[PDB]
Amino acid sequence: HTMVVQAITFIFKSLGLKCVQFLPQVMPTFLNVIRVCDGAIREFLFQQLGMLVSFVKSHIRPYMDEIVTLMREFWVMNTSIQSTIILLIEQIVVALGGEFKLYLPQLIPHMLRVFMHDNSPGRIVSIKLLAAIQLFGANLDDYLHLLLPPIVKLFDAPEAPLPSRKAALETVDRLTESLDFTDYASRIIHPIVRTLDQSPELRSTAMDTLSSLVFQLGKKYQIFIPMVNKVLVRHRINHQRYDVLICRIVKGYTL
Amino acid sequence: ESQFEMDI
Amino acid sequence: TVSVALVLCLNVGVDPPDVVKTTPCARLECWIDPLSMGPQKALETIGANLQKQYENWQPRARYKQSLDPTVDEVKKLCTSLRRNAKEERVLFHYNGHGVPRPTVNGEVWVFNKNYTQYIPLSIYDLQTWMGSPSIFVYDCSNAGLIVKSFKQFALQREQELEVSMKNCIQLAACEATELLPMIPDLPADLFTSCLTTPIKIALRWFCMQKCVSLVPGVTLDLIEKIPGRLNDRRTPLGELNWIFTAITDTIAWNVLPRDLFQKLFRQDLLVASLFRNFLLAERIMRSYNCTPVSSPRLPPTYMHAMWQAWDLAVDICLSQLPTIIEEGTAFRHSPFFAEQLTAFQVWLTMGVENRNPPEQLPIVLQVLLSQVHRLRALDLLGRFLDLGPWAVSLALSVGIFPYVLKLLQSSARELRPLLVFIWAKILA
Amino acid sequence: PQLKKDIQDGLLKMLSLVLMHDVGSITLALRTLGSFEFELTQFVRHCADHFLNSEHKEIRMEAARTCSRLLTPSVSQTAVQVVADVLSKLLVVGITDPDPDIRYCVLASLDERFDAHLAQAENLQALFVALNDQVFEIRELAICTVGRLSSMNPAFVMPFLRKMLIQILTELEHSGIGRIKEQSARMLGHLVSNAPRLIRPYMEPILKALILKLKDPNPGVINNVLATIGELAQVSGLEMRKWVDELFIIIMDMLQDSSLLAKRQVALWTLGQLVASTGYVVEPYRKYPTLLEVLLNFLKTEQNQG
Repeated sequence: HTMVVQAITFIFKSLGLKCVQFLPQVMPTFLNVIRVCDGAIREFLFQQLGMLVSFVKSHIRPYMDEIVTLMREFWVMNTSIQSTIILLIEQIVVALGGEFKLYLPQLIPHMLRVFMHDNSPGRIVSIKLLAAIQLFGANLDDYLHLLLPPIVKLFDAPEAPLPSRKAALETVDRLTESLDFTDYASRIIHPIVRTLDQSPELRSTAMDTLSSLVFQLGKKYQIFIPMVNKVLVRHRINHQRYDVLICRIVKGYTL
Repeated sequence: ESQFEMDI
Repeated sequence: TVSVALVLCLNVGVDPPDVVKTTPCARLECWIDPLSMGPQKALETIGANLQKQYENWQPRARYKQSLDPTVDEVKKLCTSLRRNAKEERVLFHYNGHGVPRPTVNGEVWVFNKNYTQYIPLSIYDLQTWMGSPSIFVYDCSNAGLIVKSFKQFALQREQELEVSMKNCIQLAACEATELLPMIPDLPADLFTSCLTTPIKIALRWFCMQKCVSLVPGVTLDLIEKIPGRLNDRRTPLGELNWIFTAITDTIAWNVLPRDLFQKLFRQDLLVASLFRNFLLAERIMRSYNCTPVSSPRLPPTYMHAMWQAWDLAVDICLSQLPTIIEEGTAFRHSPFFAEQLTAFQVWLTMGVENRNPPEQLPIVLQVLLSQVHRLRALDLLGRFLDLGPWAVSLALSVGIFPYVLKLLQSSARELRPLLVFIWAKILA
Repeated sequence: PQLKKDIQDGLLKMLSLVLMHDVGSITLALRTLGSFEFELTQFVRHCADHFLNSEHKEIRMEAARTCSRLLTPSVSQTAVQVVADVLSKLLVVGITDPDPDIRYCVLASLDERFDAHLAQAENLQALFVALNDQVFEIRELAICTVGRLSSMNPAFVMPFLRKMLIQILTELEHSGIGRIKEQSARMLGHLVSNAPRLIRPYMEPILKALILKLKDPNPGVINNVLATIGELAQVSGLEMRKWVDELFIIIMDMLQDSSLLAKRQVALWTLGQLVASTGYVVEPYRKYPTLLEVLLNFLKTEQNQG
């Protein structure tokens, strides 16, 4: 297997986009092998399919339906297949400049079951999927209302592992700068405030996330101030961006 | 003055 | 604006060597597919539709074309444009089509119809020639790169003069770091098209992408066959044009600062058209990796909630469309303007002087055009202007004052008492 | 009664002081000023903050509702402003407070006389934010209030309603199965009952979406969809006459297999509403004779007289 496939991959790498001359001949069979081969080498084939995706991007557009179908069928939350599928998702997001939104809803009901099943101590299954969700960016305009509740429930729990806590708080911060969360502001900030008085490990982190939200909410953030600050003062928690933004908001001077 | 047509 | 330059860098549809495009990447230009015709028509009909499409904006402007600009045609064109418009702005177009993509220098590749027969032109040369103010439309695969290059070279000119820039407008397809994606549904001249027929283009984009069943029976065939002249309100095109312009101006007045809004949208027809269409196209184009770019400091108008009403104006109108086209059914006027005037009356009914002022004053501005809703708008203005003195001054700031002043040139003596009442309050 | 004109007056000269001065005493003053026959607003406006400094659920609920009742005695624009301030502050207490019932009580405190205050978008945005919550009942109150405001503020509320419809359909088609799916079907039903003006234009899409749910295979979810179909029949009237055949076939298939499903009462009531609103009153016993047994046999098998 690896003696043949890698060589083809190497040739395709050496060809780069020029390998499109062979893809109508090779890729239909290659995908077929992925459906028929054993799982252990199926993951390696998925990784090499990801390599080809990175190589060519838009030119495997007619094959993307079968690619997504193959990914969805074998999605069983195994750590190896989960990491491989997430790598494929990230690569396909890179490849699909403006068509990932036509494949995201195919993945949502298979993602919603990941967060609300796993309870491992910060396994890569949840964390790397959260990183993938960060990578989506503007594609989440019509779908965040679906994915937000389980993501929230990851840190909202009292015994959430620290990787599961910082993740879904750094994730919110990274998505916050590019997405408007005014509609989602309550459902985001309230469960965050539920955890501000929990373990010190998040004192800066959540507050940093809140800082981004603060910059977007401004005057609207005067529904969250009495909730957020009255829990923040329970411990010694500060964040310079948050402090200057709140001073600007209460002063009415955000310039 | 006006940027559109007006019933005048 | 005086004069317009139409610079056609068309290598008769020949692809560049620095790309490898998928099979459904034979994207048309100006609703014309040059790949089905030879040089005499593949280069000519595109210019013909450009001329028609831009005469539809301003037929008065001194349109000048340059097909296959090599060296001296560029210099003669921009020198003539400088001579005609020594103080006023000069509009200037791009396509960046043909063989290798636009570069930072500002080269063209249309010397003798070859990959290697290129010309090392410079942006600095054009900026030196365009000593007067300028407007630029960059419809290119890497238009943001060209925008960044032009900003840097205009900055270089400004630095050289200090040790035309600062009176320049720029609109472009995408960002320098984001090439135009290989979407077959889009025409190749995306940023020329969207600023040219925004109505049908937005309708097509939403019909393809807004995967909703709210408007059954409507397909792109109907969208390509909508009757109307963009002013004949008996058809969907006129109503949609009016509503879209009203929505865009309202959101811009609410969001954009007055220093830029009161000059871009008021002091030139074409600048207003391009910026309105640019904000709508920005709302369309943000959905994929085609980040638009612009010169003035304009906040993101697409985020504003009133754009949702745009969809409603579509959702109602397209619901009638299958029988408007197929069965010739007469269009039924949309409730958009009545609803927004009711919203204005709601704000009046709140009876508070120092809430945020009414958002619908631009809607009133564009409703004073035609009697059928101008009457309601004038009654609402009579109610509004009895508020504190701010209500008067804002009526002058919005631009309602010139429209009511113009309405006081009619002979409708039955309407003149209301108009004089309102105008007496606006001038106070 | 004879001493009330004195006693209450005396109580006021205590209660006012207790309102000024203490969380327990101020809570008592609020609870007993609202419940009783009194005839203070400025004091309650600041005690709205004072009763909050407590950890008791009943205090929070009853004192919030009592401050809501007390701050609307007579409403005028000053009263509108005061009530809006305090009720917005209590909605902020809602997000501070993870308790569902406290938030529901605060939202249900909104009397209809303040609808004009909610007519403005600056105040309708608060309700649209109230929709953005995790509890079913809060969102139900928000949908009802917003749909009521639909009579006044179409320019502000029509896109809100359309967005909520699209979001709820997307959630039903994508969010999987669970308690949240049942809550979502109920949300769509509430939106339909409160927004007949939008659903009637879009009856065919929503009806197809509702039909597909039942034709897919989940008790409760099917029940919510079925009740929503009946409510749509009530709203739509004669528009569904073309679909009455398939709808009656589906519902009668359910009723024949009622031993395997929950709330057969809902299916029977749905047939009643469907035929009463669409005008198919006498075709089915010819088209579908078996019903003549069932409606009679149901009276000799089911033991619930309701």
